Amino acid sequence: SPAKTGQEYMERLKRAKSSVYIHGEKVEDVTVHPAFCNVVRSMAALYDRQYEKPEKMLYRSPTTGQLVGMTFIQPTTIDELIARREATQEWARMSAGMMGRSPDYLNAEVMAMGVANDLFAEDDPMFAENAKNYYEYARENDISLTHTLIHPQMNRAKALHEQNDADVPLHLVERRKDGIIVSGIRLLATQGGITDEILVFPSTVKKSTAGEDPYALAFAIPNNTPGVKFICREAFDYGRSSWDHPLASRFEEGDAIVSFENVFVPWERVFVCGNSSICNRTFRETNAVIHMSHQVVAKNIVKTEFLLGVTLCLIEAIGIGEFQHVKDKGAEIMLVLETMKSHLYRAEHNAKRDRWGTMTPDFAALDAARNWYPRIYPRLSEIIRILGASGLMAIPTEADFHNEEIGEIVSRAMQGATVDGYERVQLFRLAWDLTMSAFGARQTHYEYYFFGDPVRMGMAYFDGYEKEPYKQFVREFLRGA
Amino acid sequence: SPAKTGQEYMERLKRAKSSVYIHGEKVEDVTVHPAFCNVVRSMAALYDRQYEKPEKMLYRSPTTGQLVGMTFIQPTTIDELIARREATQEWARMSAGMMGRSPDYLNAEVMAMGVANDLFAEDDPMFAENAKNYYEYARENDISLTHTLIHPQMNRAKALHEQNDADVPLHLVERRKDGIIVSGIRLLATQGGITDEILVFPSTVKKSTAGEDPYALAFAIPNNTPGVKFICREAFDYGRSSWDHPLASRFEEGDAIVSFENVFVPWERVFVCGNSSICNRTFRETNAVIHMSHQVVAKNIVKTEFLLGVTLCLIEAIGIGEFQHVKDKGAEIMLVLETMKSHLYRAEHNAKRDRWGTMTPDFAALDAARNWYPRIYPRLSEIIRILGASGLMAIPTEADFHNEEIGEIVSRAMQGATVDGYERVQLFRLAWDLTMSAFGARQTHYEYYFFGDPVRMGMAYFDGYEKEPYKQFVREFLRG
Amino acid sequence: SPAKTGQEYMERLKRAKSSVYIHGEKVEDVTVHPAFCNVVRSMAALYDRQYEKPEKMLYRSPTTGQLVGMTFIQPTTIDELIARREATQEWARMSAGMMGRSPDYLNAEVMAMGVANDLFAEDDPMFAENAKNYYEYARENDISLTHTLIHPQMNRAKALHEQNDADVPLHLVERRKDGIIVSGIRLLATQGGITDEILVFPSTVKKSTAGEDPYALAFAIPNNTPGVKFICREAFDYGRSSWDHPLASRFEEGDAIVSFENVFVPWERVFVCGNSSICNRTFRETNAVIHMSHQVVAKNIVKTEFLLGVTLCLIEAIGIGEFQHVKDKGAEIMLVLETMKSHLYRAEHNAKRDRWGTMTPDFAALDAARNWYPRIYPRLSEIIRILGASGLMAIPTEADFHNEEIGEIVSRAMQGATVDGYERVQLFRLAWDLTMSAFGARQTHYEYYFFGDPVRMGMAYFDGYEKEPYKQFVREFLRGAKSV
Amino acid sequence: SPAKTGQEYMERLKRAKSSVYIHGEKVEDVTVHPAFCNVVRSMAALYDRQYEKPEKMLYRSPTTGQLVGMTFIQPTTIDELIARREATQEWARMSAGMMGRSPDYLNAEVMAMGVANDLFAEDDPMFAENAKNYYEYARENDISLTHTLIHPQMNRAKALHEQNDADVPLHLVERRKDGIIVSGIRLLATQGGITDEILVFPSTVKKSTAGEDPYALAFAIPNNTPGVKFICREAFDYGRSSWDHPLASRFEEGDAIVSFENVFVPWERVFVCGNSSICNRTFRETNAVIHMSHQVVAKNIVKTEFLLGVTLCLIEAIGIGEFQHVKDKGAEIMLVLETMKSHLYRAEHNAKRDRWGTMTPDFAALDAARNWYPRIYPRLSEIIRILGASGLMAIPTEADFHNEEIGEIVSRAMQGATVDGYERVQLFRLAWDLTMSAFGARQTHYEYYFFGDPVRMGMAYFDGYEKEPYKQFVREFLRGAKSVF
Repeated sequence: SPAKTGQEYMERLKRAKSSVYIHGEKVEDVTVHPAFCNVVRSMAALYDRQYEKPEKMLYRSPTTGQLVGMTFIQPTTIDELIARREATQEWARMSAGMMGRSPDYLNAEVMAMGVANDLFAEDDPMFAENAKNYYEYARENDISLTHTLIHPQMNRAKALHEQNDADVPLHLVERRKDGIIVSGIRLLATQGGITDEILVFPSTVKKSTAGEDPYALAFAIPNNTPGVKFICREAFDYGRSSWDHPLASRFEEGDAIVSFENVFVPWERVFVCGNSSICNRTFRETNAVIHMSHQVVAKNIVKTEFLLGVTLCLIEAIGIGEFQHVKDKGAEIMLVLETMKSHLYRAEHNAKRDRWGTMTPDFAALDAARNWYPRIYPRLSEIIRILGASGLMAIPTEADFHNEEIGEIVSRAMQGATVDGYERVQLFRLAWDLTMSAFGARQTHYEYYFFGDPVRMGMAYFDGYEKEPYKQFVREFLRGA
Repeated sequence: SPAKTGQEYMERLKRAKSSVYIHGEKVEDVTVHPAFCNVVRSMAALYDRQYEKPEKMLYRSPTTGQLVGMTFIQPTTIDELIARREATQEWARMSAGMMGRSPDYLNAEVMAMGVANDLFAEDDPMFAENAKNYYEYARENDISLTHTLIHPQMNRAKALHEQNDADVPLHLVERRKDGIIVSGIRLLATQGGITDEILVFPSTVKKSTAGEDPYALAFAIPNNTPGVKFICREAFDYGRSSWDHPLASRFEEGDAIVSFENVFVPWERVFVCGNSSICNRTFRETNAVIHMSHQVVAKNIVKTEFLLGVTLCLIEAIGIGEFQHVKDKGAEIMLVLETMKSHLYRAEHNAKRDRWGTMTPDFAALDAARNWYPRIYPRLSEIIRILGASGLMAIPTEADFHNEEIGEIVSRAMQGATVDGYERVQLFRLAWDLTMSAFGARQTHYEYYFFGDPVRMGMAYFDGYEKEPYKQFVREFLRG
Repeated sequence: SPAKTGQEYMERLKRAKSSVYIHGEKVEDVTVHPAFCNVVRSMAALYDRQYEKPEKMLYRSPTTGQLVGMTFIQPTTIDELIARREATQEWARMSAGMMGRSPDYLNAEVMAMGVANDLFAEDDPMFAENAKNYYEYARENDISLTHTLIHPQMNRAKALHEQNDADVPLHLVERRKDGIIVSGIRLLATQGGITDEILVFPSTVKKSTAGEDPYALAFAIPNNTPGVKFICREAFDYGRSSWDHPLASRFEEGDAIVSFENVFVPWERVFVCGNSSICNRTFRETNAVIHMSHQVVAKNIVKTEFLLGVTLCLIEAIGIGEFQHVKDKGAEIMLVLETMKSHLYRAEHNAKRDRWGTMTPDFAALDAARNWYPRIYPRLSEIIRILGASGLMAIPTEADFHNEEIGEIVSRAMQGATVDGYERVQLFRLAWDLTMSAFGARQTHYEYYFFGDPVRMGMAYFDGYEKEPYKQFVREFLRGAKSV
Repeated sequence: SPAKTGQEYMERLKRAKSSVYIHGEKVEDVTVHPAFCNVVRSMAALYDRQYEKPEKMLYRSPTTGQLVGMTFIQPTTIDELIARREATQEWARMSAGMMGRSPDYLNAEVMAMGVANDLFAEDDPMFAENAKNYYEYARENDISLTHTLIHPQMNRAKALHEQNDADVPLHLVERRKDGIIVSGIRLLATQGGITDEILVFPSTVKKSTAGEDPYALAFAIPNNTPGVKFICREAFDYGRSSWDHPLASRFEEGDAIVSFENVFVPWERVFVCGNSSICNRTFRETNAVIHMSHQVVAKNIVKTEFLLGVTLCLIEAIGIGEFQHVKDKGAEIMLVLETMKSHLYRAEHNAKRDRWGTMTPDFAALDAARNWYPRIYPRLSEIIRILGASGLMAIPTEADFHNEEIGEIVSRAMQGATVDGYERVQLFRLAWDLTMSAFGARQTHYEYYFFGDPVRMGMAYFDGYEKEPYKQFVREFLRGAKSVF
């Protein structure tokens, strides 16, 4: 079976030896370096879950007949579509919705563009073939992927070609028989260099013009390709136990600058080569934004369930369940959860087959969800913070509980209404790690910016909305005077 | 009886002569008095639509075989449930979502109580039979209804029995062989005195204690019952044309104080008689809150499409649609629309049969919707006001355009980007009447307080929510 | 004595006979037409108050030495500046802060430009002289004024000269020996044609470009100037009693479209003639925006005192004063009140003399206040609406209480915790007329858009802020921790 | 000269040897432990500033005639009140407004209660004398103080005496000839065990009823009193350079649980002994909330000036200054700064003497300021987060710049519009440490909760407001339209 286990996943990262830098040093082994080993372990547990629950987490490849990841499926019926989502939710439950690049996110993108690959043939028929071959290769080899969609804009008032240093952003250096050469920088590769391969693709939102053709690239390459380096930001896993830092010590995915010094990309791994127009249409005409949104909305639901659980546990632990303002705050989170569930229900049950036979979720539902959820997420976090109150700062370590001189003092001190001190501090430390640690604050920031800047997403949502019917309804009504 | 036409509807009001008071005088005929005649004509037109499209607006009564209003249906399949909703939306589109008491709101309530009537039998088996017969009576005679759910709380820090005047709220005076006698006051009867009959029911939200048993009433009577008076608030229809006041001169429903002086109610029209515990459960255990929420969310969607339309039209007319803050304001309203359409989709397609055979909408979805939309409606209103800006105050009358001295001046002056002066003032008048007239401000207030105070609704929403799964998920996570 | 009484004020409007149109008809006499008569009587009452409280509302003219209106003063001391504001607040209290064009608002504008008129000499020295002459004329004859700053922007995605009809907005037609000819349209003359004269002036925010020179006018004319018509939007005084409509039947100021068909403006009435650059700087370099803002903040404080009053009264009548959400809403309004008073306190007591010797309020305070208050005002309105709840829709009329069949029923029905039926409906009717009548909704819209669009006002506020100090502070702090 | 230098301050802490625990172990020396050494140097530097700028930061003691700290002053004129505030702002500027328990906050409380001590005589006349004595002692020895006002609320829906464990909150155990015994816990000692003494006082907002008399204590004791332990929450200074963590590695003040095992307090250190009613009035009737509020608002202004500065630097660096949404977000911060400055101005210039002769700021201004700013602070933080966007996550370390293999790649990669890579990542790291580090989020959470829960503060503000005048105004207006039927 080509679908991989946790240890097969770790063994492939170890043998890859990608050029990865953190805290001023080259990383010898990502599987054991303190900044990465925990999140690698968490990913490994996802691959183990596929084998624990094969009937739900695997399916038969239409090309090879072997058991491959469910999250790669091309759904052709609403049942297959729901099945894909249930697999996404199983992993999302394991990571409390904290992972932005669990394999299922990229698996959806790669499938969509494999299957709906025709756009690419406008440039050359080979790029369309490459897309299909790439998806099959990814699925049949259980590749783990991230992407990078973000250029170093330096001056946002201006286009990439106008910057002081126009060569900083990733661009095409030349074309050859056997492939292409690229140089420059991409930003925010989440799980950069603890994945097998990386998709370099255009932005979801930021629409690029004719002068930016040298920057308009889509391709996928091994993380360890010669001349690629992953320069990680500072780790937010400070090496603590998962009682003390219950999230940061399990799900800290890293964000990385990606450098390309003179990187050779073989032709077979290229999808778009120096074409603003095709780039600008890639997410839309492959339907990839739809399947990517499906996964995200499903994951957001699991995550909202978790924040809700924390909120409710906090409420009970401190005995504040009877105040009106507390109940309304609880009601805010509950409404968000039901809203997201309602969009997902419509997305799946109102799905229709596209011209490639893919059962395609109703995007009117998912597009609203993905535009709304980021805007409201900071308030969900603000709610946990406000309810926890001064108790969020009363967070001694586990070690403080086991100390001979103070263990009892601390136990009695940190007592709640309905809980002993040890269980209460554990609970509050989870609320804290979710909202006020560097890991938690980053979760808020990441949800808000997940598919791009809400300011731009809002402009694009308005412009893409079918607005004529609503005018016609109002114009008829005025005519009847 | 044949389902009603518009003429039949107006004929019954005329013949009933309810005691109705407005602006300090008794009303002789509600069908011609200037405060009501326009809204009566809008109501009439809904009944006319029922006969123009019988396949969509009527169905065969399961008891008599006759065509009766679709919005009375007891849906037994998903398709019948969608069919009821489409009829509600036909009517809602004709009134741009403005009507709080189009018949379909109450028709849902009365169906739900008539079919799921067993609750009432806890006090006496006759009261459950009364609910069933009342449903059949309403459907087979195409009764138009409103209700009244709100007591005069005077001091809100206290229960009704503790007020300085304990007898002001409507309460039971005595019991008799043939019926009961009631006295006192109910508030906020929307369309009070332009309906055939009125439901007197408990609140949806506010819970009552043992000491408030004398106030715990559920019954239905004709509007013209002896001893019943409707004392109406000031009209927000100032008698202007429908170019000037395009909403207020068509859909001003009225809100009335209802007075009962020693009113006789026959036993056959009583559902709950002096029982807090039953009253507290009436909206939930009949499933009436669910079916009523179905109607409201469907109507809210039509309403939001209307607000969206107005907003977009303003944007085009003024030429502001390339500014990013304007686009984002447009986007706010669209997200609301898709949010409510998604809840409605889930409500209908995830519906299940209840013990009584009724295909019941998914209330997890409708409960969220009906709690959320009131909260967010003020913002939709605020968006129209902000976009319209100074242009909302440049609203000369139709007659100004007709005036020989100034007609041409005004036309040239009130020009827009993509519209003539006349068409532009008409559009801004619609935006104005929707948000800044007495009519429009009322629309915003009415949506906010529709099923009750959001403060109390939020508390009830929290307490009613199935919370255990979520806490268990986090506790499993903490365990390992 | 040249300061006017209420009757003198009314008799001037009657004898002036401006061309005023409302509800499809020419108005014969604004002082008795139903749409204007109440507000005219309210304005009359302000002029009467002058003479009832002369030691507070009048002062000796520096040029004639006779008693003139205090809100004309050019303050040269902090005392005289406070005195002006107390005068503003006397009138604001009589109107519950509801009037946008009480005479004091425009009186401050005309004073500031009369005194700091040197900008105008950039175009032509006579224009500076005119401004000074106009100020003295307005003060010495107690002229009541409004203004209009608003062009008919048809397509806001373009400039006035790029519109499909470029001749709709008010523009210069030609220049003659004795004056100028102007044609076109201006919007939003609040109190249009129930004042003696009108100021036609540039926007306080909207900047104009080279191509909009022909539209860049500043002048003052009598409201009855031949070729001038005031076309009023429909009145929001529907002729009710002040028990029923306590505000709309007293303070409905009107907003007029102003038409000019080949209107002649004498040169002595001109301040700016077809000059975008000078228009763009008119409010700033004259300090007019500062004195106008002083008047506005003082009036906004009065208005907030009233809203607070109404809110508290509602809370006690209904008996909800013990709910925490209710108390927090009360606290919001209180904080707004204290914020505005703080800004006024700093504005006055940190005033400094300008190069003309006018004691000039500290604009850092007033500018923040005038940017903030509009943005927060909708919420003050929302709070009254929310606390009032269902009771706001239970508004029978006075005539319902006086009807013999239903009077008693209504009285008993409408009781509150601490007030009887008649008192309760009267209070709720004031809350209603303040926030949910056409009058009330307009008040919310008027505050929000008072000095212009908050979107533009915020861009100007940011651009005009002295930002450099705060960058240097941060940059020094970073310089500490640098490596080499 | 009794005012202390930085090294006198560090020496005094080192010799006191309080019982302080963090990360599961007893701290030997708070001057050198990695969790405190940075903040201790930051406090030391405030005490050195005192001596660098004596004319502004010191004054002549009214009792001894020697030079003592200005923030202790009992102001008798508007000038002395302004001078106190300028000293507060000198220290606030060194800390970018980030320190919640710089000595000046406490010094204002202790002065207020020393001078306006009459309330305490209601229980026992010695307690009023003690408060006066305590003020002079703290001033004359330049005592650095913090306080704890928070009880372990376990079940917040119930009073302290109805808790599952009524003995957990700090309470009177017995009274003696010579003093009192207290046992139990207090919850949020900021700078616990890096000060000389701690004030144990009632809440500013939370009322206590009878039944909570055993819990209504006011006293001051040395941090090293036998039976007292400070149990610190985990450090948010993770031992990085001040280029990487520019705020967390200078101003991490620490929050401490304060434990008392049958601790002896001598009578001379007691101000309130088991009296709810007097505790409930302690902050008002001494005017201490006024002078504390003065300090906080002045500090809040310095802090807003710094957030503004960060916001504007970010906008220039990234080149986003011409977008309207960005300019409005700038304007939000400017309005807050002007609002706070206006309140402060009114507070000082409209100050009036109290019955003890202290020039007392106008509390109408300061009470609004202190209720409002906590509510608006999270928005200021969200603006920095929003504007910084993806750049906030592009934060390589200083050591990444200094690596030979990647240093130049990172410099080119992280350029801004108007700044090079190194200067840019430094700026964004300040923005990050201000809003999105453990340090940053704490700042936002501390500002919000500073003088108590806004929900309770808002109730108290409404209840305390002089409401009748506004009702009379409205009623007179209504009276005008009354029919005589």
